[PDB]
Amino acid sequence: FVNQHLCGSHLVEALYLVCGERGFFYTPKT
Amino acid sequence: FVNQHLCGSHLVEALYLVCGERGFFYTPKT
Amino acid sequence: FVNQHLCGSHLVEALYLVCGERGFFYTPKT
Amino acid sequence: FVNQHLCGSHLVEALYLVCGERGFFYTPKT
Amino acid sequence: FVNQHLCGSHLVEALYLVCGERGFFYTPKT
Amino acid sequence: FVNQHLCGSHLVEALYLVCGERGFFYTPKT
Amino acid sequence: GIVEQCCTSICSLYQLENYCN
Amino acid sequence: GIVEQCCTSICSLYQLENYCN
Amino acid sequence: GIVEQCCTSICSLYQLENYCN
Amino acid sequence: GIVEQCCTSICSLYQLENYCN
Amino acid sequence: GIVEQCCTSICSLYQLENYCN
Amino acid sequence: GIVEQCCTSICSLYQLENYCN
Ligand SMILES: [Sr+2]
Ligand SMILES: [Sr+2]
Repeated sequence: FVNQHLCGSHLVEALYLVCGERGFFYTPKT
Repeated sequence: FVNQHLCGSHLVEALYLVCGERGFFYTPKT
Repeated sequence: FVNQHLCGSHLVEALYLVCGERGFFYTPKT
Repeated sequence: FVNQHLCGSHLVEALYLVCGERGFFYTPKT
Repeated sequence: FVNQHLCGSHLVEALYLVCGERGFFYTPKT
Repeated sequence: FVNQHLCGSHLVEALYLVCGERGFFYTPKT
Repeated sequence: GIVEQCCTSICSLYQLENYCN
Repeated sequence: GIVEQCCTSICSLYQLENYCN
Repeated sequence: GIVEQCCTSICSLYQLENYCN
Repeated sequence: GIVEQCCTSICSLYQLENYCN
Repeated sequence: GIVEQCCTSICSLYQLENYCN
Repeated sequence: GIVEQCCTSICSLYQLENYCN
């Protein structure tokens, strides 16, 4: 696997692929 | 207007749109 | 719902989610 | 090469690619 | 965790994530 | 068809649309 | 869960807000 | 309409240009 | 217009609903 | 091929690495 | 956090796996 | 190459067709 430059929805897409059925939490800084 | 089916990455893309900086959880096992 | 920073295809995705079966018009400045 | 099925957001993503700055309309009720 | 179905553009999006700068080939006829 | 500004996964999406069943090669500079 | 609500069935963008943090 | 042409059936990128403004 | 505003500045889902058919 | 492996059946991200250049 | 790091810097699929449930 | 050109400059769907199998 390679390293990743991921902003916005592109991160959520990657989380979705990596985690699949496990699900994931998406937690941005405020 | 009847609603739409959101599955897989499309569902996570929609969560991202609706939630943004609040963040979200995607827990399909739930 | 939160506010949105949306360029290119990401806008069309958002339109698609917001409007669904209603459809939408995509009209960029020329 | 036989063609491909384009549905939902994929269809709108394709319209965006083909039309770009001309813009487009997505009217599924039509 | 059982795995996930990757089709069409989603499959190519996953190849891009996994392969990145190495690049990849998408050859469905194969 | 119009001209295209395409980075990252957005390029792979475009390749996927343009080539469909033919498949394609994705070959970035290293 | 969300899959049953929004994928198997259909859901509104308001329903989706149920899964925001 | 476009759904019948491109989703239910299949369509070319040239057909998609029918829906450009 | 909306296309420009969402990209350069920021826009709401409510502003987008204006472009629905 | 990849369609049978990853779409018709399921595949891991490790299997997907089979199709990297 | 991860959201910021992947965008401003770079991150690995292995770092992302930490956010899985 | 194409990957670089579409991102830094601009490219056409016709240039992309060159990368089809
Ligand atoms: Sr993008
Ligand atoms: Sr899809």
